[PDB]
Amino acid sequence: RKMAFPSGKVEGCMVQVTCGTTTLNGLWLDDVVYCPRHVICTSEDMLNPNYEDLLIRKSNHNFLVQAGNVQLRVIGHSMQNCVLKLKVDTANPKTPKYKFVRIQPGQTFSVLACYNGSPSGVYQCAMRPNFTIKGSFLNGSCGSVGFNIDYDCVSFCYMHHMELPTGVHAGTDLEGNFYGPFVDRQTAQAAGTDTTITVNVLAWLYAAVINGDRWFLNRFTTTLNDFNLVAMKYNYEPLTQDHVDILGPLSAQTGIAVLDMCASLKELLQNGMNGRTILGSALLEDEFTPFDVVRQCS
Amino acid sequence: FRKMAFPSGKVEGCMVQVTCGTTTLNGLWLDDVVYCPRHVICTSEDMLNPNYEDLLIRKSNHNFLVQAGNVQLRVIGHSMQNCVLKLKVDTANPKTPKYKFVRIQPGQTFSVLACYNGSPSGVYQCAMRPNFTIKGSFLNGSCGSVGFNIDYDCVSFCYMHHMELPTGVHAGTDLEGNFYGPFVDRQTAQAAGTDTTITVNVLAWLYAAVINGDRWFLNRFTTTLNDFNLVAMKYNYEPLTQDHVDILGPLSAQTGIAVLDMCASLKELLQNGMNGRTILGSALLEDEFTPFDVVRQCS
Repeated sequence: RKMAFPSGKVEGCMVQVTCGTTTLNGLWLDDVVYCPRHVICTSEDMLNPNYEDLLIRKSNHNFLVQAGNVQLRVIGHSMQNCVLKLKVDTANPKTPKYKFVRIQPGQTFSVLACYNGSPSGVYQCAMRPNFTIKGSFLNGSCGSVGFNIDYDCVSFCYMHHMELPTGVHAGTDLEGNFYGPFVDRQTAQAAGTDTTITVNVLAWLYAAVINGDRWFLNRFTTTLNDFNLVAMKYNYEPLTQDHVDILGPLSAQTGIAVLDMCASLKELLQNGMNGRTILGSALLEDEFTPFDVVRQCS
Repeated sequence: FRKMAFPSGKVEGCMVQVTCGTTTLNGLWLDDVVYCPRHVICTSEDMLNPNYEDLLIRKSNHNFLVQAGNVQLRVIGHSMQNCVLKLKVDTANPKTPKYKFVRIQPGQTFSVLACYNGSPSGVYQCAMRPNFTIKGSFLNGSCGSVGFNIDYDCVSFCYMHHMELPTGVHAGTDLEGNFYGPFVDRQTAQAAGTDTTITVNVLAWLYAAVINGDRWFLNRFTTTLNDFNLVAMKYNYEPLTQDHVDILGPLSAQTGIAVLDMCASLKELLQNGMNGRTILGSALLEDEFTPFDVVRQCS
């Protein structure tokens, strides 16, 4: 099952930001509120925004920040890439230990979907190789964040900006740099062709074996290069030696060598699932990392 | 569509640990009471056939170590309600949310905050199966973790974790300590009943498909409810109740597809099996999204 991190440390940081007719979510850490810079645009501005130009024309008073029922006064404002940083008169007393990280494609995070500064739901997402995420985000969700938690330190890695016409989602890191070749302009945008996260599919096949599902195994073995030739053919990402090492502990637990699991994956791509399921899925799942599997399989 | 858990913060602030002897499990601290599974009082020898009343008579307040983090909360009273121990403590939890204790029906979903030694580890959505088990991640140390729904800032607690069956599925109680299903808290051979498909949730998923414009399976037929239930059982689907029909009301109004017409559509899929065609990008029907889950994600 996908499992999210407990969200309380992030819930205490969510606020609402309004400018003009537009209300979205912001993240309140110490005395700064971070939010998507498109909060400043009208529906006409979004068609083609010169963001600086819109920004020079706003004052601190054009921003209304609400934390619960209490208003926070904006004393300053600046822009870092596609993120607005609103300095407020009150530091957040509930600020957790935190870091801003830019995540790698294939890594997972928890998303706290929020509307009007109020948390609604929590779920796991993976950063796709084409730098989109398959999330659940409706009107009003912009500025919701993604994060991982290590002990009590929250590593924020995503802030939500956009939904593409295909229904997938795009956003930035907390420095305001988009994942992927996207821009915060209301013009038609498509992602690059997506590919399957090979190391994650392998981690998930290990989870399946751990949970008793083993129909897909064989004694066929393969070399790493021969596996990658097939992976490339089927639009799977390359598997590196680093990935092989990362699968080590799962390989030890099941007694199935990484390259033997590669050989099983190769057969599944070439001759499909035969109307069978793995872990209840009719598809090969690639949104669990090795770390996500081992955290649940012990 | 994604399985989405509720934000867990309101429950995180209620999790404590409870130790009796060498056994540490999780407890739920609401106001000045901590709730936890009564088997915290058992030794390894007590578990094949525990006499819980006699084991508890032996215990005193001073035998229970309740800790919020590493901070001990003094126990000032203790009692047992069904399979739950209630420990009155000297401090009322300042983080107590508005809450209620509810007993859910099979098919209903809830979020689980899996915890170990009083420390929350992860959160995920669960459906109570018709056989009164849940599937999900509950490792050793998870007993006393709770399941809940949140409505308008009120936390409805519905599940407290107790056991893992030989098959790998999980069983537990409501917060009044009454088990869901035929299970008893003793280490005896216990088996889950045969499971079935949650019909009302499959119907909700079909409404979600229709909302999204995927509606090839809609037909011109209707059925009576009795006729549907008799057929559904031959396919290992649960029979529908009047309450199931009522909870489908909002989706039927939103789509204009009468509940009994959707039932006739589902009856056809079951009999004349979907020959290759998919629904919402899935060749299999989903049964773990409730009518409430669907309204939240579609609207």
